[PDB]
Amino acid sequence: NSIAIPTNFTISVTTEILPVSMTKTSVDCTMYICGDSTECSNLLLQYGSF
Amino acid sequence: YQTSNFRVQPTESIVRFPNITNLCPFGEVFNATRFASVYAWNRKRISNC
Ligand SMILES: *[C@@H]1O[C@H](CO[C@@H]2O[C@@H](C)[C@@H](O)[C@@H](O)[C@@H]2O)[C@@H](O[C@@H]2O[C@H](CO)[C@@H](O[C@@H]3O[C@H](CO)[C@@H](O)[C@H](O)[C@@H]3O)[C@H](O)[C@H]2NC(C)=O)[C@H](O)[C@H]1NC(C)=O
Repeated sequence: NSIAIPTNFTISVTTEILPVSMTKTSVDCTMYICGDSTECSNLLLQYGSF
Repeated sequence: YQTSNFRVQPTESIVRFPNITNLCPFGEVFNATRFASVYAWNRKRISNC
């Protein structure tokens, strides 16, 4: 025989973090890689599918 | 539905360098009263202007 029961208690309301979203950066290809450069975008469009 | 970006560039860009030269007196070297001989050609620098 033995047990353990709390005579009283506490309401230990604490923190909790669940990171929801991020920066949904829609990083393009023809400008991020190729800023004001027809040459870079020309070379990258044959990569394409990437 | 995502269509495209737009890589705008109004009035292109501006090229800027500092104010006019300082300690570049080319006249007194090129309009000089005192020149040099050919085998004794002078050698003087221009710098920081
Ligand atoms: C269980 O604990 C509570 C409070 O405990 C306190 O708070 C928790 C969240 C934790 O942080 C604990 O570490 C912390 O001690 C007890 O409540 C207390 O009850 C007594 C009476 O039973 C209150 O006394 C009052 O005093 C005024 C003065 O005028 C009277 O008018 C009231 O009528 C009353 O008698 C006391 O304020 C209260 N809070 C405390 C002590 O912080 C609870 O009694 C306890 N359970 C058992 C079974 O002991």
